[PDB]
Amino acid sequence: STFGYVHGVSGPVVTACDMAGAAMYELVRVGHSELVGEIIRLEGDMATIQVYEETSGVSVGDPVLRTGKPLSVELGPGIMGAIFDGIQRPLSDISSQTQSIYIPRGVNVSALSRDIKWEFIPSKNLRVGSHITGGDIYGIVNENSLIKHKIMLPPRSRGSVTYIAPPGNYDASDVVLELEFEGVKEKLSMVQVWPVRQVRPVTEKLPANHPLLTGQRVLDALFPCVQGGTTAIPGAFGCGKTVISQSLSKYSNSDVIIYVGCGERGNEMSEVLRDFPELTMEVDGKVESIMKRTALVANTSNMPVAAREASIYTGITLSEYFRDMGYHVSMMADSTSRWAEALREISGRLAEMPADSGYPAYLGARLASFYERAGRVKCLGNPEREGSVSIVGAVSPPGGDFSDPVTSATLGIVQVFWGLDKKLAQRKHFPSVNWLISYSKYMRALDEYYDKHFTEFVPLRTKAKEILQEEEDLAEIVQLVGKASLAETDKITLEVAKLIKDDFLQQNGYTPYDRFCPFYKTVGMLSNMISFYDMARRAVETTAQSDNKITWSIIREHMGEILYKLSSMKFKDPVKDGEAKIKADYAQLLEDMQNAFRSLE
Amino acid sequence: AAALGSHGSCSSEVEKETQEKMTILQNYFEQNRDEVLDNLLAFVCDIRPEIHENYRI
Amino acid sequence: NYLSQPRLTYKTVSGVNGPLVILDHVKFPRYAEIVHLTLPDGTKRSGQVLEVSGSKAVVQVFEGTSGIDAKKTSCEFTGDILRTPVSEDMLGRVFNGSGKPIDRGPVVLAEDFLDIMGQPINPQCRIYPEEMIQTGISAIDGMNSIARGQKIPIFSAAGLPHNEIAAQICRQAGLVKKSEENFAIVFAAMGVNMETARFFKSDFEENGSMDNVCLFLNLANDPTIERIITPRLALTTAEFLAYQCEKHVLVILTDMSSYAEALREVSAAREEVPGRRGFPGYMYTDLATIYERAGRVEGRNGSITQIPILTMPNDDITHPIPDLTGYITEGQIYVDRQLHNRQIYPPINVLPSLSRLMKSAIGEGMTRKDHADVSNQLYACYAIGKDVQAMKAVVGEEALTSDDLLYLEFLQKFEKNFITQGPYENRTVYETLDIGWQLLRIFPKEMLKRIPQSTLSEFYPRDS
Repeated sequence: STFGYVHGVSGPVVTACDMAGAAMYELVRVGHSELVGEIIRLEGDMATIQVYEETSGVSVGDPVLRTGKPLSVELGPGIMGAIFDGIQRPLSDISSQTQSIYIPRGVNVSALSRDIKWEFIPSKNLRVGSHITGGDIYGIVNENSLIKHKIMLPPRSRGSVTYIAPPGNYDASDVVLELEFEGVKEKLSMVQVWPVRQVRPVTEKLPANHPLLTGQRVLDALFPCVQGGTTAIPGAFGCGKTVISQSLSKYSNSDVIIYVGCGERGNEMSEVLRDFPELTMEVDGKVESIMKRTALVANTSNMPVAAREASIYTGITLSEYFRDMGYHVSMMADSTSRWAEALREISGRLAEMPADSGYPAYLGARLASFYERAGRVKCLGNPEREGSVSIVGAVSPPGGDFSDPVTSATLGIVQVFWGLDKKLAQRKHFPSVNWLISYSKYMRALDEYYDKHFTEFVPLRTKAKEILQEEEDLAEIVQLVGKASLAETDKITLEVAKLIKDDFLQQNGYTPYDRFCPFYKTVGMLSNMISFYDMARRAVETTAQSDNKITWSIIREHMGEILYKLSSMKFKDPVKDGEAKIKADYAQLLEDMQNAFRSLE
Repeated sequence: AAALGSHGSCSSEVEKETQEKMTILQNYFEQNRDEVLDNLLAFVCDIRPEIHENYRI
Repeated sequence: NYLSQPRLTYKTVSGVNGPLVILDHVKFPRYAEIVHLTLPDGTKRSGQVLEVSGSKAVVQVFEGTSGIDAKKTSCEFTGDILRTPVSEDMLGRVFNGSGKPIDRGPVVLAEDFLDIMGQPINPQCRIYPEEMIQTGISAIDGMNSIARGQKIPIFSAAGLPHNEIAAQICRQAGLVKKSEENFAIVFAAMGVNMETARFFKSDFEENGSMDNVCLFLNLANDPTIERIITPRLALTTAEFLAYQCEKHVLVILTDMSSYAEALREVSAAREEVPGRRGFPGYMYTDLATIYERAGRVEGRNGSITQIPILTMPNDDITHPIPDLTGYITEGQIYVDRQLHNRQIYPPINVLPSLSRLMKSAIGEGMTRKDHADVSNQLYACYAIGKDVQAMKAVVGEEALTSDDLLYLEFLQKFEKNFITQGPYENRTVYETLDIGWQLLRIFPKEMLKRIPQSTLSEFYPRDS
């Protein structure tokens, strides 16, 4: 039978009998209200279930209905714009259908709606008898104005097409393909189902080559991430995380966005779910909602501990499904520290050996195996395509202690750290990225891209990092030397470090000219600031060696208009001024500064 | 004395309101108690024997 | 609809051990069911089914297991879990930690019966916090301001006045009265000694505020399960009053440190192994089930705001109870031993205290337009004043500048006038802000660098 029966209850643990063919880690529905749980032990014809919901009122002899599956995702049309929790309950459909402010115990709404009808177009040259394999695109659903949703044959499925549906409107429960292999027939609808703990297969996993642009001058120049990359950010109150989340959502070269809350505070989760629907972007000269290309997983701190832990596996499995269509995906996890605390609580319920700081022995392997799902890929199946998933995971070191087991593991794994900083936010220095603590390890992989497309940039990045580091060495000298007694070369360093810091690293995201900064504007600004620095250094070092010296005071007194034009470069608007117009103006500052230095020399 | 004295007399209206509110209870109860007794006694006499839903042969 | 079936009474007690009675031959046992025991002398006790297995049930008795035997003791299984009657008639009433009346009023007529475990609020239905809750205490309202739908703990230690502060917040709290009967309080107190419990009950009657207040008292020698039930009765009442009767409810939960001591004991009675630092491994998920019964919700005009109150051992903020509370709640109000020793009341320390939602509660149309600027400038002056006061003992007062002597004057008058307040003195936010400006006027207006020129122009000068 599909039913066993409750033999006993002790807190969240249920023991059931007549469970003989039930497999390890299957999901089950317990009692007359159908509470969800998972099988954690087998013994004889009995099973031990870890129930996710309150077991209060469950009785001996109550039905235990078994699902033949582990924890898994419905993958199909209806995911874009959706709100889910960590076990894929549709929070907005539950709200709409129940007319309640609460989540009912043992609620059993399907994650994708089976009453919405979708416009479906088949792949045109598939016919009865066509040979078809896992990952093959056999039709497209027009889900909205932005996302064409590509219907694929599941992994671990293959055969010869015995039926394919004509163009039309279909429920997610309608059969749209049948195929046959070894005389056995498989019938398929628009929804496939996949286990959250199994990595979705690919033809090949590839090195990451192309930047994940954000439109920020810092990040995109000094600390780049690739498409398929991995990043961590500090998750703390004052630092200002939202610039990462909103730049990814509005301005990245991602095709799809997945956001995971994984045990957040109720009032913080409410702020995300209020704010995200109000975000918009301009597509083909028309403004569109972010929720046409976005899905949210949301979990407050009083959701089931099984959901708070499943959350990142639900979010990465959704991300891998859109990668397999040939999209580029960014996934954000709102705090991996809240996920790790849920993992710790589960190991505590299981009475496991407490290892490092009370966290289970597998913590670092679970983090490693999760971040190993990031990357660029060659997809399974016939139409030849590439996709990627890029992961940003926030992490919350207690009091800023990076020796925390979750933070220590995370920075041991990730290839970028964007160190957002409360002290910079208190200075009104926005975006609040600390350039001393932050790093990127993708700078070699991007070398071929920058060489091909920009060519001048790698030298400029190298000089700019040195100038910002020299100022941090000169500061302790200035505290003794009293600024005036410093060398003129080093006064140039300090004041150009201030020029880069105030006019390149800072970027006011509320202002129309600086909401997004394209990479041509970014390299153009830096090119001029470093050109000015080299000419100012050359004027001092040519004269001060034996002639009547030039000084940084003489340069400022002679060149104050050039220095004002340099501070004005950030005000150029990429929408009102064309690429060629901005480039021509930035060439005019180079001509003007070269003329001004030639008149000084 | 100027703040308390007038309202000291008017505080007698709390007793007047107590008696009005109690009179409103009497009026509500005496109009409705026969429907309530007829419903209550009907639920007591309508027995309907049944076995527990977890029972199996 | 109704439960209708007659109850079974058993004399099938197999064994008795600690707080637990074990019965066999029980018909389809229900987990967490309430049962009534009658002892050999006719005394009555009650308990809850702690585990079931086949025909066996084990009951934790709320009162003792003394005088129980296997032969004459009978147990009546009620057929159902713990549900509380709930109504608006509960405002003006005093109850014990099992919901029984202790005020010589009658027992509650239900408008409904609710399961005390509740259900989680859907994240889609919770809307962001907004306007102020006015506590009447300047160190809170002026600088750690509380939003409708916030949750914010008071952190304290043994022998500090946190119950006197809680009682003052309960007597004084309300809405700001800009330019209501829709405000109520649920006050819950866990593991209270009889001196403290008599103080709470006496102080709210004597100072005449009971018509807004529902009060639940659990004493230090009441059953430890009633301490587990107490926050759940209180929050099941606040959920009826907020999300069905559309009130703004303030909930005060007193010694969550006493609650955790009972949670550790019920965990030990289940024969679980002790977790990290000796508390149950699931204590985060348990505390989060209390604290997230809070907020504003879409389409209903009520809200629940929580003020948990906690005692820390060794004055240590890194113990599991304050530490896990910090991951769930959004701020802290810090009660300080040094201000208490200096004879200041309320001894609230504004430098480590924070309300993370303060910007959502304050400003034009919610308090007054200058509130954010005054709060920022009072914090900035006090943080400098404590630093000048430290260097005065190193450099001597003759090495201090004229500006150091202004911070040294502000520091004394801030603590005597802004922080120091009477236990029966109630200041509106407007009075709090006006006391704030009397202190800022100690300085030349050039010193007030956290305040913009528009706010200085409207509020720095005195007027008739």
